[PDB]
Amino acid sequence: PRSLKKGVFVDDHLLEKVLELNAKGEKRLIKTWSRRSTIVPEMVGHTIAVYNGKQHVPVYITENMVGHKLGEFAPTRTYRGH
Amino acid sequence: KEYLTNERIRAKQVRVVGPDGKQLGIMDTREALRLAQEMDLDLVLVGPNADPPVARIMDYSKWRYEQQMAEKEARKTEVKSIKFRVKIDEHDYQTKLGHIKRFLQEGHKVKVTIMFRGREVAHPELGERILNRVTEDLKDLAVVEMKPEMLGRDMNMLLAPVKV
Amino acid sequence: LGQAEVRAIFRLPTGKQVAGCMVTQGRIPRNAEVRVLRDGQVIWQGRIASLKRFKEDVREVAQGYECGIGLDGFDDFREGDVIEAFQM
RNA sequence: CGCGGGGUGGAGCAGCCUGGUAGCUCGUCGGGCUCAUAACCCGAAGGUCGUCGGUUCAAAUCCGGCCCCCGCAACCA
RNA sequence: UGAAACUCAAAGGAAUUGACGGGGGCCCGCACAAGCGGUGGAGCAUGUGGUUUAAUUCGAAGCAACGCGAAGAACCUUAC
Ligand SMILES: [Mg+2]
Repeated sequence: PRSLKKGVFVDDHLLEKVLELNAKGEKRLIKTWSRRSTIVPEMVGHTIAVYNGKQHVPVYITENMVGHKLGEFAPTRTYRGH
Repeated sequence: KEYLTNERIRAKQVRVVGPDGKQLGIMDTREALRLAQEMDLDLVLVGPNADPPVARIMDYSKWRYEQQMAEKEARKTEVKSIKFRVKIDEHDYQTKLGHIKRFLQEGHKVKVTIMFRGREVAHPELGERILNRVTEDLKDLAVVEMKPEMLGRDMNMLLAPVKV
Repeated sequence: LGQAEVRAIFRLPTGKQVAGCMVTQGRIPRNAEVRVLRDGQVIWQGRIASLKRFKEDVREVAQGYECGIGLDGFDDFREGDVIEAFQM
């Protein structure tokens, strides 16, 4: 069901940030409001703090989660049990 | 309260249990029917969705009637409330006692309450005097389930028949 | 106004309860308060209901004579230990 | 300890007794009906029959233990 | 035979206009009947109630609120 024509979408907020940190090796906690962005393997390894709408929640990123947008790993709604 | 009767059974081979509790085994339907006819009492399929369909060789209608009778017996058993006053007239009290006795004889429980007002000084005492006296009078028909108990504006007791 | 030692409490499947007690201190009257103690924890606290000795129903039990006493609502029967009675 | 009887959807009761077959009323949940609540009517859920076990083709049911409840059981000074 | 204390700013009658009746009569409407096809049973689609949440924006209340304001909420809209 995955939705894009050609050229998979990453926003130039963290896209150009993480490639700079490819030269500093790794980095520590990149808080972005960008959850729209799909995972490219340039990010693989880093720590992305993604905006819940409230919390910049940390994500330790692996090669497996590549074909996914960032906000999937940021659970915005909480709880279900009553 | 309804089961397949004698000829209403189509299910091939039936568990031929008698009116007593005796097993003949897994006879054919027709054979079982014949047996029933011989013995008079019908073949009542009391468990069709079981390991061999449970055919009970009793008169179905008769059985039903018996059950109905039993149910009726069970029915007739009630709780009957007698409501005493605090400052008691004697004749009335006697009448109430008689009523209670009658109820007991019939088979019914008697809930004996005493209607209180304000004035909670000698009211509970009065209630005790009444209810206990009543119990004493009719101890041979009834035993006490609920002792003289305070409800605030009432004193309740329960007279239940000696043997049910 | 007395310290008593428990000798025989009574288990009746008919009548009631009677506590035979040896006085060590002073006197046990009929309208006195009672504390019942074991070796560690206190068993029961309350009052004296009934008083009736072997001879006659003596009002005060002086010196150290054994006297039965009925203890308001006694829950634990047959051989206690120390009964202490307090009164101002 | 004695003897007798009992123990069942949450509550009060039948069924055991006759070995196969678990009902009834009150409550709980949902609906309807009403303007709305009760009442009413409907459904829906809910018991393994104190339990250990046996029996027997199969036990709430027959038997026993233990657990209990209940009644009676002769001693208070 | 017959009070008062106390208490209320009324208790009342007759009629009148209505409204009302498991009063009456005369009528009517898919109101029932007669008939067809559904909803309630299933899944989902919605809107609400309720409950969660950092917020589940607010309103609409029986018919005449509930596929409604919304005749187009990813952001916008959007008020949270
Ligand atoms: Mg209702």
